[PDB]
Amino acid sequence: MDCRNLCGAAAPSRLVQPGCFI
Amino acid sequence: VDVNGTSTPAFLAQDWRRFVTSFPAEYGEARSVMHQNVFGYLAAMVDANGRFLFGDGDLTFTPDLVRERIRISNCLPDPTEGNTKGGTGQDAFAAGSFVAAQAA
Amino acid sequence: EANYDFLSFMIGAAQRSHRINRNQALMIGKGVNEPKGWLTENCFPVFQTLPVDVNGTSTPAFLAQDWRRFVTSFPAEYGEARSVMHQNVFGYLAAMVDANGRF
Amino acid sequence: MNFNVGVDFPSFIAWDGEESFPVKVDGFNQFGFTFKTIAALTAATTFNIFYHEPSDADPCVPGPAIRVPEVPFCDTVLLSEDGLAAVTLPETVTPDSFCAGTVPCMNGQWISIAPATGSETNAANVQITVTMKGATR
Amino acid sequence: MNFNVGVDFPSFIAWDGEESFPVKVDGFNQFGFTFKTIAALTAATTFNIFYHEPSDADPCVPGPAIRVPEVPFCDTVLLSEDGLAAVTLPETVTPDSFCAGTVPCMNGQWISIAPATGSETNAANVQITVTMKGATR
Amino acid sequence: MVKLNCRPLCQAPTASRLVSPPCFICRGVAPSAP
Repeated sequence: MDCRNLCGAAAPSRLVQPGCFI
Repeated sequence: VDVNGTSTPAFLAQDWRRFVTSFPAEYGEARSVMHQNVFGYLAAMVDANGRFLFGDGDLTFTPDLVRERIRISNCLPDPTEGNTKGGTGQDAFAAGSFVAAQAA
Repeated sequence: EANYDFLSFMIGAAQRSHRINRNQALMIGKGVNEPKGWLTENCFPVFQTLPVDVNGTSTPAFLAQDWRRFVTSFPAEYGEARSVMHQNVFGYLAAMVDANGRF
Repeated sequence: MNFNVGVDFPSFIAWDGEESFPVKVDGFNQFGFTFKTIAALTAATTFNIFYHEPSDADPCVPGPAIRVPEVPFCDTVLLSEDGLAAVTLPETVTPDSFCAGTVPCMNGQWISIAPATGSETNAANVQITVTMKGATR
Repeated sequence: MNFNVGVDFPSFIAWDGEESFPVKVDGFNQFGFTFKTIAALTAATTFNIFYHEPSDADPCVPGPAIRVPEVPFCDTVLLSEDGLAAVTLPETVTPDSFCAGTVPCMNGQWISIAPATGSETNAANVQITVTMKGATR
Repeated sequence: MVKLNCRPLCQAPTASRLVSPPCFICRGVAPSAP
Protein backbone atom coordinates (compact mmCIF):
# COMPACT_ATOMS: atom_id res chain seq x y z
CA MET A 1 0.00 0.00 0.00
CA ASP A 2 3.16 2.12 -0.04
CA CYS A 3 5.87 1.21 -2.51
CA ARG A 4 9.51 2.15 -3.02
CA ASN A 5 12.57 2.04 -5.30
CA LEU A 6 16.28 1.21 -5.01
CA CYS A 7 18.39 2.70 -7.83
CA GLY A 8 18.31 6.18 -9.31
CA ALA A 9 17.73 4.90 -12.86
CA ALA A 10 17.22 8.49 -14.08
CA ALA A 11 20.30 8.22 -16.34
CA PRO A 12 18.74 8.55 -19.83
CA SER A 13 17.19 12.01 -20.22
CA ARG A 14 18.30 12.92 -23.73
CA LEU A 15 17.63 16.62 -24.20
CA VAL A 16 17.04 17.61 -27.82
CA GLN A 17 17.64 21.01 -29.35
CA PRO A 18 16.31 22.69 -32.51
CA GLY A 19 18.72 21.81 -35.29
CA CYS A 20 19.38 24.20 -38.15
CA PHE A 21 15.75 24.22 -39.31
CA ILE A 22 15.27 26.46 -42.35
CA VAL B 1 8.72 21.32 -42.67
CA ASP B 2 10.59 18.90 -44.90
CA VAL B 3 13.59 16.80 -43.93
CA ASN B 4 15.20 14.15 -46.17
CA GLY B 5 11.87 14.02 -47.98
CA THR B 6 9.89 13.48 -44.78
CA SER B 7 7.53 16.29 -43.80
CA THR B 8 7.49 16.06 -40.00
CA PRO B 9 6.04 19.07 -38.15
CA ALA B 10 8.23 21.62 -36.40
CA PHE B 11 8.25 25.23 -35.18
CA LEU B 12 10.47 28.17 -36.12
CA ALA B 13 11.16 31.59 -34.63
CA GLN B 14 9.82 33.03 -37.89
CA ASP B 15 6.45 31.43 -37.12
CA TRP B 16 6.60 32.81 -33.58
CA ARG B 17 7.19 36.36 -34.80
CA ARG B 18 4.43 35.86 -37.37
CA PHE B 19 1.96 34.79 -34.68
CA VAL B 20 2.86 37.54 -32.23
CA THR B 21 2.71 40.26 -34.90
CA SER B 22 -0.55 38.95 -36.40
CA PHE B 23 -2.60 40.40 -33.56
CA PRO B 24 -5.08 43.13 -34.55
CA ALA B 25 -3.30 46.18 -33.16
CA GLU B 26 -6.44 48.28 -32.67
CA TYR B 27 -7.73 45.81 -30.06
CA GLY B 28 -5.04 46.84 -27.59
CA GLU B 29 -2.10 45.43 -25.69
CA ALA B 30 -2.22 41.62 -25.86
CA ARG B 31 0.34 39.71 -23.81
CA SER B 32 1.31 36.08 -24.39
CA VAL B 33 1.57 32.91 -22.32
CA MET B 34 3.89 29.94 -22.87
CA HIS B 35 5.94 27.32 -21.05
CA GLN B 36 9.58 27.76 -20.08
CA ASN B 37 10.31 24.73 -22.26
CA VAL B 38 9.09 26.66 -25.31
CA PHE B 39 11.13 29.76 -24.48
CA GLY B 40 14.20 27.58 -23.99
CA TYR B 41 13.66 25.69 -27.24
CA LEU B 42 13.37 29.12 -28.87
CA ALA B 43 16.39 30.85 -27.30
CA ALA B 44 18.46 27.80 -28.33
CA MET B 45 17.87 28.37 -32.06
CA VAL B 46 20.95 28.00 -34.27
CA ASP B 47 21.27 29.07 -37.90
CA ALA B 48 23.02 27.27 -40.74
CA ASN B 49 26.18 29.20 -39.84
CA GLY B 50 26.25 27.91 -36.27
CA ARG B 51 25.29 31.15 -34.56
CA PHE B 52 22.60 31.66 -31.95
CA LEU B 53 19.69 33.56 -33.49
CA PHE B 54 19.50 35.58 -30.26
CA GLY B 55 22.12 36.62 -27.74
CA ASP B 56 24.98 35.87 -30.13
CA GLY B 57 28.16 35.56 -28.08
CA ASP B 58 27.18 35.37 -24.41
CA LEU B 59 26.26 31.65 -24.00
CA THR B 60 22.75 32.62 -22.87
CA PHE B 61 19.77 34.65 -24.06
CA THR B 62 18.00 36.55 -21.28
CA PRO B 63 15.84 39.54 -22.20
CA ASP B 64 13.32 40.89 -19.71
CA LEU B 65 10.10 39.17 -20.80
CA VAL B 66 8.06 41.97 -19.21
CA ARG B 67 9.40 44.30 -21.90
CA GLU B 68 8.80 41.56 -24.48
CA ARG B 69 5.18 41.15 -23.23
CA ILE B 70 5.52 37.47 -22.28
CA ARG B 71 4.19 35.95 -19.07
CA ILE B 72 5.62 32.51 -18.41
CA SER B 73 3.96 29.44 -16.92
CA ASN B 74 4.89 25.83 -16.25
CA CYS B 75 1.68 23.74 -16.14
CA LEU B 76 0.74 24.45 -19.73
CA PRO B 77 0.61 21.47 -22.14
CA ASP B 78 4.35 22.04 -22.82
CA PRO B 79 4.58 20.92 -26.48
CA THR B 80 8.19 19.80 -25.98
CA GLU B 81 6.92 16.85 -23.95
CA GLY B 82 9.33 16.48 -21.04
CA ASN B 83 11.68 18.86 -22.89
CA THR B 84 12.57 15.94 -25.17
CA LYS B 85 10.38 16.32 -28.28
CA GLY B 86 12.16 18.87 -30.46
CA GLY B 87 12.12 16.70 -33.56
CA THR B 88 14.56 15.60 -36.23
CA GLY B 89 13.80 11.89 -36.08
CA GLN B 90 11.29 10.34 -33.68
CA ASP B 91 10.99 13.55 -31.62
CA ALA B 92 8.37 15.33 -33.75
CA PHE B 93 6.03 17.70 -31.93
CA ALA B 94 3.12 15.31 -32.69
CA ALA B 95 1.06 17.87 -34.62
CA GLY B 96 -1.98 18.83 -32.61
CA SER B 97 -0.06 19.96 -29.51
CA PHE B 98 -0.69 23.35 -27.91
CA VAL B 99 2.25 25.75 -28.06
CA ALA B 100 1.33 29.20 -26.77
CA ALA B 101 -1.46 31.75 -26.49
CA GLN B 102 -1.90 35.51 -26.61
CA ALA B 103 -4.70 37.82 -25.48
CA ALA B 104 -5.61 41.14 -23.92
CA GLU C 1 67.56 22.36 16.64
CA ALA C 2 67.12 22.19 12.84
CA ASN C 3 65.74 25.72 12.65
CA TYR C 4 62.93 24.99 10.18
CA ASP C 5 59.96 24.35 12.48
CA PHE C 6 58.58 20.93 11.55
CA LEU C 7 55.79 21.35 14.12
CA SER C 8 54.02 24.22 12.36
CA PHE C 9 54.71 22.57 9.00
CA MET C 10 52.75 19.49 10.07
CA ILE C 11 50.07 21.55 11.83
CA GLY C 12 49.48 23.14 8.43
CA ALA C 13 49.79 20.07 6.22
CA ALA C 14 47.33 18.23 8.33
CA GLN C 15 44.44 20.68 8.00
CA ARG C 16 45.24 21.08 4.30
CA SER C 17 45.02 17.33 3.69
CA HIS C 18 41.87 17.14 5.82
CA ARG C 19 40.20 19.91 3.81
CA ILE C 20 41.12 18.53 0.39
CA ASN C 21 39.96 15.03 1.32
CA ARG C 22 36.75 16.47 2.77
CA ASN C 23 36.02 18.21 -0.53
CA GLN C 24 36.92 15.08 -2.51
CA ALA C 25 34.58 12.99 -0.34
CA LEU C 26 31.60 15.35 -0.39
CA MET C 27 32.02 15.37 -4.17
CA ILE C 28 32.44 11.65 -4.90
CA GLY C 29 32.46 9.97 -1.48
CA LYS C 30 31.80 6.27 -2.06
CA GLY C 31 29.52 5.11 0.72
CA VAL C 32 31.53 3.35 3.41
CA ASN C 33 33.46 5.81 5.62
CA GLU C 34 33.03 8.41 2.85
CA PRO C 35 30.15 10.93 2.98
CA LYS C 36 27.91 10.13 0.03
CA GLY C 37 29.08 12.19 -2.93
CA TRP C 38 26.22 13.70 -4.90
CA LEU C 39 27.95 12.49 -8.08
CA THR C 40 27.73 8.79 -7.23
CA GLU C 41 24.34 9.17 -5.52
CA ASN C 42 23.02 9.54 -9.08
CA CYS C 43 19.47 10.65 -8.28
CA PHE C 44 19.93 14.04 -9.95
CA PRO C 45 18.23 14.64 -13.31
CA VAL C 46 21.09 13.99 -15.73
CA PHE C 47 20.82 15.09 -19.37
CA GLN C 48 23.02 13.54 -22.06
CA THR C 49 23.36 15.29 -25.40
CA LEU C 50 22.78 13.21 -28.49
CA PRO C 51 25.85 12.57 -30.68
CA VAL C 52 26.64 14.07 -34.08
CA ASP C 53 27.20 12.13 -37.31
CA VAL C 54 30.39 13.36 -38.98
CA ASN C 55 30.64 11.68 -42.41
CA GLY C 56 28.69 8.71 -41.09
CA THR C 57 30.33 8.09 -37.71
CA SER C 58 27.73 9.15 -35.12
CA THR C 59 30.53 10.58 -32.99
CA PRO C 60 29.73 11.91 -29.50
CA ALA C 61 30.25 15.64 -29.10
CA PHE C 62 29.02 18.74 -27.28
CA LEU C 63 28.14 22.15 -28.72
CA ALA C 64 27.16 25.49 -27.21
CA GLN C 65 23.45 25.03 -27.98
CA ASP C 66 23.16 22.09 -25.58
CA TRP C 67 24.96 24.10 -22.89
CA ARG C 68 22.79 27.19 -23.30
CA ARG C 69 19.65 25.06 -23.08
CA PHE C 70 20.91 23.03 -20.11
CA VAL C 71 21.49 26.34 -18.33
CA THR C 72 18.18 27.92 -19.35
CA SER C 73 16.06 24.76 -19.02
CA PHE C 74 16.37 25.06 -15.24
CA PRO C 75 12.88 25.60 -13.76
CA ALA C 76 12.93 29.19 -12.52
CA GLU C 77 10.34 28.34 -9.85
CA TYR C 78 13.14 26.70 -7.84
CA GLY C 79 15.17 29.92 -7.77
CA GLU C 80 18.75 30.91 -8.54
CA ALA C 81 20.97 28.00 -9.61
CA ARG C 82 24.72 28.21 -10.14
CA SER C 83 26.78 26.10 -12.54
CA VAL C 84 30.01 24.26 -11.74
CA MET C 85 32.50 22.60 -14.09
CA HIS C 86 36.20 22.38 -14.94
CA GLN C 87 38.25 25.27 -16.30
CA ASN C 88 39.21 22.85 -19.07
CA VAL C 89 35.52 22.73 -20.02
CA PHE C 90 35.37 26.53 -19.80
CA GLY C 91 38.30 26.88 -22.18
CA TYR C 92 36.67 24.29 -24.43
CA LEU C 93 33.53 26.44 -24.56
CA ALA C 94 35.56 29.61 -25.18
CA ALA C 95 37.30 27.71 -28.01
CA MET C 96 34.11 26.96 -29.96
CA VAL C 97 34.08 27.69 -33.69
CA ASP C 98 31.31 27.86 -36.28
CA ALA C 99 31.36 26.13 -39.66
CA ASN C 100 32.65 29.29 -41.36
CA GLY C 101 35.55 29.57 -38.89
CA ARG C 102 34.54 32.37 -36.51
CA PHE C 103 34.62 31.97 -32.75
CA MET D 1 28.81 2.34 12.65
CA ASN D 2 25.93 -0.07 12.09
CA PHE D 3 24.14 -1.66 15.03
CA ASN D 4 23.22 -5.33 15.33
CA VAL D 5 19.57 -5.09 14.28
CA GLY D 6 19.01 -8.80 14.73
CA VAL D 7 18.40 -8.04 18.40
CA ASP D 8 15.63 -5.63 17.33
CA PHE D 9 13.23 -5.89 14.40
CA PRO D 10 14.09 -9.51 13.48
CA SER D 11 12.80 -10.54 10.07
CA PHE D 12 11.40 -13.93 9.07
CA ILE D 13 10.60 -15.58 5.75
CA ALA D 14 6.90 -15.77 4.89
CA TRP D 15 6.66 -16.60 1.16
CA ASP D 16 9.84 -17.71 -0.63
CA GLY D 17 8.22 -17.82 -4.05
CA GLU D 18 6.51 -21.20 -3.65
CA GLU D 19 6.14 -21.95 0.08
CA SER D 20 4.13 -20.22 2.79
CA PHE D 21 5.48 -20.01 6.32
CA PRO D 22 3.48 -19.26 9.49
CA VAL D 23 5.63 -17.02 11.68
CA LYS D 24 4.88 -16.58 15.37
CA VAL D 25 3.74 -13.05 16.22
CA ASP D 26 2.80 -13.50 19.89
CA GLY D 27 5.86 -12.10 21.66
CA PHE D 28 5.98 -9.35 19.05
CA ASN D 29 3.35 -6.61 19.08
CA GLN D 30 3.80 -4.93 15.68
CA PHE D 31 4.53 -6.43 12.28
CA GLY D 32 4.63 -5.29 8.66
CA PHE D 33 5.42 -6.70 5.23
CA THR D 34 8.05 -6.38 2.50
CA PHE D 35 7.31 -7.54 -1.05
CA LYS D 36 10.34 -8.02 -3.31
CA THR D 37 10.32 -9.52 -6.79
CA ILE D 38 13.23 -11.23 -8.53
CA ALA D 39 11.90 -10.58 -12.05
CA ALA D 40 9.26 -8.45 -13.73
CA LEU D 41 5.59 -9.31 -13.39
CA THR D 42 3.11 -10.23 -16.11
CA ALA D 43 -0.29 -9.24 -14.68
CA ALA D 44 -1.38 -7.76 -11.37
CA THR D 45 -0.93 -10.11 -8.43
CA THR D 46 -3.01 -10.70 -5.31
CA PHE D 47 -2.10 -12.39 -2.04
CA ASN D 48 -4.49 -13.68 0.62
CA ILE D 49 -3.73 -13.25 4.32
CA PHE D 50 -4.41 -16.12 6.72
CA TYR D 51 -3.90 -16.74 10.43
CA HIS D 52 -3.48 -19.76 12.66
CA GLU D 53 -4.62 -20.66 16.16
CA PRO D 54 -2.68 -22.90 18.57
CA SER D 55 -3.74 -26.44 17.73
CA ASP D 56 -4.94 -28.26 20.84
CA ALA D 57 -2.33 -30.97 20.21
CA ASP D 58 0.46 -28.51 21.05
CA PRO D 59 0.27 -24.82 22.06
CA CYS D 60 3.53 -23.97 20.24
CA VAL D 61 2.50 -25.13 16.74
CA PRO D 62 0.03 -23.45 14.37
CA GLY D 63 -3.31 -25.08 13.76
CA PRO D 64 -5.26 -24.71 10.52
CA ALA D 65 -5.16 -21.64 8.27
CA ILE D 66 -8.29 -19.58 8.94
CA ARG D 67 -9.18 -16.57 6.83
CA VAL D 68 -8.50 -13.01 8.01
CA PRO D 69 -11.35 -10.47 7.62
CA GLU D 70 -10.24 -6.99 6.56
CA VAL D 71 -11.56 -4.32 8.93
CA PRO D 72 -12.51 -1.07 7.16
CA PHE D 73 -11.12 2.29 8.21
CA CYS D 74 -13.05 5.51 8.00
CA ASP D 75 -13.47 7.21 4.59
CA THR D 76 -13.75 3.91 2.70
CA VAL D 77 -15.16 3.79 -0.81
CA LEU D 78 -15.18 0.06 -1.50
CA LEU D 79 -14.98 -3.27 0.30
CA SER D 80 -13.81 -6.68 -0.83
CA GLU D 81 -16.96 -8.53 -1.87
CA ASP D 82 -16.45 -10.95 1.04
CA GLY D 83 -14.86 -8.58 3.56
CA LEU D 84 -11.74 -10.77 3.58
CA ALA D 85 -8.26 -9.31 4.03
CA ALA D 86 -6.01 -9.47 0.97
CA VAL D 87 -3.25 -7.35 -0.53
CA THR D 88 -2.38 -6.73 -4.16
CA LEU D 89 0.91 -6.04 -5.91
CA PRO D 90 0.12 -3.94 -9.00
CA GLU D 91 1.66 -4.64 -12.37
CA THR D 92 4.78 -2.77 -13.53
CA VAL D 93 6.98 -3.28 -10.48
CA THR D 94 10.66 -3.64 -11.32
CA PRO D 95 12.58 -6.29 -9.34
CA ASP D 96 14.69 -3.72 -7.52
CA SER D 97 11.87 -2.07 -5.56
CA PHE D 98 10.55 -3.34 -2.24
CA CYS D 99 6.91 -2.70 -1.45
CA ALA D 100 5.29 -2.13 1.94
CA GLY D 101 2.10 -3.22 3.66
CA THR D 102 0.66 -3.92 7.08
CA VAL D 103 -2.52 -5.44 8.51
CA PRO D 104 -4.15 -3.00 10.99
CA CYS D 105 -5.73 -5.71 13.18
CA MET D 106 -4.06 -8.93 14.25
CA ASN D 107 -5.73 -12.24 15.11
CA GLY D 108 -4.12 -15.57 16.00
CA GLN D 109 -0.51 -16.37 16.78
CA TRP D 110 0.90 -17.12 13.30
CA ILE D 111 0.30 -14.91 10.27
CA SER D 112 0.63 -16.43 6.81
CA ILE D 113 0.45 -15.28 3.19
CA ALA D 114 -0.75 -17.36 0.26
CA PRO D 115 -0.86 -16.65 -3.49
CA ALA D 116 -4.45 -15.92 -4.48
CA THR D 117 -5.56 -18.58 -6.95
CA GLY D 118 -5.36 -17.57 -10.58
CA SER D 119 -2.30 -15.46 -9.76
CA GLU D 120 0.24 -18.10 -8.67
CA THR D 121 2.26 -17.75 -11.89
CA ASN D 122 3.95 -14.48 -10.90
CA ALA D 123 4.02 -15.69 -7.27
CA ALA D 124 7.23 -17.61 -7.99
CA ASN D 125 9.07 -14.38 -8.80
CA VAL D 126 7.57 -12.78 -5.66
CA GLN D 127 9.09 -13.04 -2.19
CA ILE D 128 7.29 -11.70 0.88
CA THR D 129 8.93 -11.43 4.27
CA VAL D 130 7.88 -9.98 7.62
CA THR D 131 9.60 -7.88 10.27
CA MET D 132 8.36 -7.11 13.78
CA LYS D 133 8.95 -4.54 16.51
CA GLY D 134 8.39 -5.74 20.07
CA ALA D 135 9.61 -8.35 22.54
CA THR D 136 7.43 -7.89 25.67
CA ARG D 137 9.37 -10.80 27.24
CA MET E 1 -2.17 -0.72 16.58
CA ASN E 2 0.70 -2.11 14.53
CA PHE E 3 2.33 0.71 12.58
CA ASN E 4 3.07 0.23 8.89
CA VAL E 5 6.63 -0.96 9.45
CA GLY E 6 7.36 -2.08 5.90
CA VAL E 7 8.88 1.31 5.34
CA ASP E 8 10.98 2.22 8.38
CA PHE E 9 13.10 -0.99 8.59
CA PRO E 10 12.11 -3.23 5.74
CA SER E 11 14.10 -6.34 4.90
CA PHE E 12 14.79 -9.12 2.42
CA ILE E 13 15.77 -12.75 2.07
CA ALA E 14 19.47 -13.61 2.05
CA TRP E 15 19.65 -17.42 2.07
CA ASP E 16 16.58 -19.64 1.63
CA GLY E 17 18.50 -22.81 2.49
CA GLU E 18 19.18 -23.47 -1.20
CA GLU E 19 20.87 -20.40 -2.69
CA SER E 20 22.20 -16.97 -1.79
CA PHE E 21 21.03 -13.53 -2.92
CA PRO E 22 23.01 -10.28 -2.57
CA VAL E 23 20.70 -7.72 -0.96
CA LYS E 24 21.41 -4.07 -1.74
CA VAL E 25 22.38 -2.11 1.36
CA ASP E 26 24.30 0.66 -0.41
CA GLY E 27 21.14 2.74 -0.23
CA PHE E 28 21.15 2.04 3.52
CA ASN E 29 23.50 2.96 6.36
CA GLN E 30 22.75 0.43 9.12
CA PHE E 31 21.73 -3.21 8.82
CA GLY E 32 22.00 -6.63 10.43
CA PHE E 33 21.28 -10.32 10.10
CA THR E 34 18.51 -12.59 11.38
CA PHE E 35 18.92 -16.36 11.23
CA LYS E 36 16.23 -18.98 11.73
CA THR E 37 16.41 -22.74 12.24
CA ILE E 38 13.65 -24.95 10.86
CA ALA E 39 14.95 -28.35 12.03
CA ALA E 40 17.46 -29.75 14.50
CA LEU E 41 21.02 -29.46 13.21
CA THR E 42 23.93 -31.91 13.47
CA ALA E 43 27.00 -29.74 14.20
CA ALA E 44 28.19 -26.14 14.29
CA THR E 45 27.02 -24.37 11.13
CA THR E 46 29.63 -22.00 9.71
CA PHE E 47 28.73 -19.34 7.14
CA ASN E 48 31.10 -17.30 5.01
CA ILE E 49 30.32 -13.63 4.42
CA PHE E 50 31.03 -11.65 1.26
CA TYR E 51 30.55 -8.10 0.01
CA HIS E 52 29.97 -7.03 -3.57
CA GLU E 53 30.86 -4.10 -5.81
CA PRO E 54 28.89 -2.64 -8.72
CA SER E 55 29.61 -4.31 -12.04
CA ASP E 56 31.17 -1.91 -14.52
CA ALA E 57 28.57 -3.24 -16.97
CA ASP E 58 25.74 -1.86 -14.83
CA PRO E 59 25.88 0.19 -11.60
CA CYS E 60 22.69 -1.53 -10.35
CA VAL E 61 23.84 -5.17 -10.50
CA PRO E 62 26.20 -7.16 -8.23
CA GLY E 63 29.71 -7.96 -9.36
CA PRO E 64 31.69 -10.79 -7.80
CA ALA E 65 31.51 -11.73 -4.12
CA ILE E 66 34.69 -10.21 -2.74
CA ARG E 67 35.81 -11.55 0.64
CA VAL E 68 34.82 -9.25 3.51
CA PRO E 69 37.78 -8.89 5.92
CA GLU E 70 37.40 -9.70 9.61
CA VAL E 71 38.13 -6.62 11.73
CA PRO E 72 39.35 -6.81 15.35
CA PHE E 73 38.75 -4.41 18.24
CA CYS E 74 39.70 -3.87 21.90
CA ASP E 75 39.55 -7.45 23.19
CA THR E 76 39.56 -9.34 19.88
CA VAL E 77 42.31 -11.86 20.66
CA LEU E 78 40.99 -14.83 18.66
CA LEU E 79 41.58 -13.76 15.07
CA SER E 80 40.82 -16.26 12.30
CA GLU E 81 43.16 -17.53 9.56
CA ASP E 82 44.53 -13.97 9.04
CA GLY E 83 41.00 -12.51 9.26
CA LEU E 84 38.00 -13.28 7.05
CA ALA E 85 34.63 -12.22 8.45
CA ALA E 86 32.54 -15.37 8.82
CA VAL E 87 30.07 -16.46 11.48
CA THR E 88 28.91 -19.76 12.98
CA LEU E 89 25.56 -20.67 14.45
CA PRO E 90 26.41 -23.14 17.24
CA GLU E 91 24.77 -26.50 17.81
CA THR E 92 22.07 -27.06 20.48
CA VAL E 93 19.77 -24.54 18.78
CA THR E 94 16.18 -25.76 18.54
CA PRO E 95 13.66 -24.55 15.94
CA ASP E 96 11.56 -21.42 16.55
CA SER E 97 14.79 -19.86 17.83
CA PHE E 98 16.28 -17.02 15.79
CA CYS E 99 19.79 -15.58 16.09
CA ALA E 100 21.33 -12.16 15.52
CA GLY E 101 24.44 -11.04 13.67
CA THR E 102 26.12 -8.01 12.16
CA VAL E 103 29.31 -6.79 10.50
CA PRO E 104 31.06 -3.89 12.28
CA CYS E 105 32.45 -2.17 9.17
CA MET E 106 30.54 -2.00 5.90
CA ASN E 107 32.35 -2.33 2.58
CA GLY E 108 31.06 -2.12 -0.98
CA GLN E 109 27.41 -2.05 -2.01
CA TRP E 110 25.69 -5.15 -0.65
CA ILE E 111 26.30 -8.30 1.37
CA SER E 112 25.94 -12.03 0.75
CA ILE E 113 26.02 -15.16 2.92
CA ALA E 114 27.16 -18.60 1.80
CA PRO E 115 27.33 -21.95 3.60
CA ALA E 116 30.93 -22.56 4.61
CA THR E 117 32.47 -25.64 3.02
CA GLY E 118 31.36 -28.52 5.24
CA SER E 119 28.24 -26.90 6.72
CA GLU E 120 26.14 -27.19 3.54
CA THR E 121 24.02 -30.16 4.66
CA ASN E 122 23.35 -28.36 7.94
CA ALA E 123 22.71 -25.09 6.09
CA ALA E 124 19.97 -26.95 4.21
CA ASN E 125 17.73 -26.41 7.27
CA VAL E 126 18.46 -22.73 7.99
CA GLN E 127 16.95 -19.51 6.63
CA ILE E 128 18.88 -16.23 6.83
CA THR E 129 17.52 -12.73 6.20
CA VAL E 130 18.92 -9.21 6.35
CA THR E 131 17.23 -6.13 7.82
CA MET E 132 18.16 -2.50 7.19
CA LYS E 133 17.71 0.69 9.19
CA GLY E 134 16.74 4.32 8.83
CA ALA E 135 18.31 5.25 5.51
CA THR E 136 17.59 8.42 3.54
CA ARG E 137 18.51 6.88 0.14
CA MET F 1 65.66 1.80 10.99
CA VAL F 2 67.71 3.41 8.23
CA LYS F 3 65.42 5.60 6.13
CA LEU F 4 66.34 5.99 2.47
CA ASN F 5 66.26 9.10 0.29
CA CYS F 6 66.79 9.20 -3.47
CA ARG F 7 66.65 11.81 -6.23
CA PRO F 8 67.25 11.47 -9.98
CA LEU F 9 70.21 12.96 -11.84
CA CYS F 10 68.78 14.21 -15.15
CA GLN F 11 65.13 15.14 -15.64
CA ALA F 12 63.12 14.51 -18.80
CA PRO F 13 60.77 17.10 -20.35
CA THR F 14 57.00 16.73 -20.72
CA ALA F 15 55.16 17.22 -24.02
CA SER F 16 51.43 17.09 -24.70
CA ARG F 17 48.83 17.88 -27.36
CA LEU F 18 46.11 20.53 -27.48
CA VAL F 19 43.05 19.01 -29.18
CA SER F 20 40.33 21.62 -29.67
CA PRO F 21 36.56 21.59 -30.36
CA PRO F 22 35.89 20.61 -33.98
CA CYS F 23 33.92 22.16 -36.81
CA PHE F 24 30.34 23.21 -36.20
CA ILE F 25 28.08 20.50 -37.57
CA CYS F 26 24.29 20.26 -37.86
CA ARG F 27 22.58 17.31 -36.18
CA GLY F 28 19.83 17.49 -38.78
CA VAL F 29 18.92 20.25 -41.24
CA ALA F 30 15.39 20.95 -42.39
CA PRO F 31 15.79 21.50 -46.17
CA SER F 32 17.40 18.24 -47.25
CA ALA F 33 16.90 15.22 -49.50
CA PRO F 34 17.02 11.42 -49.07
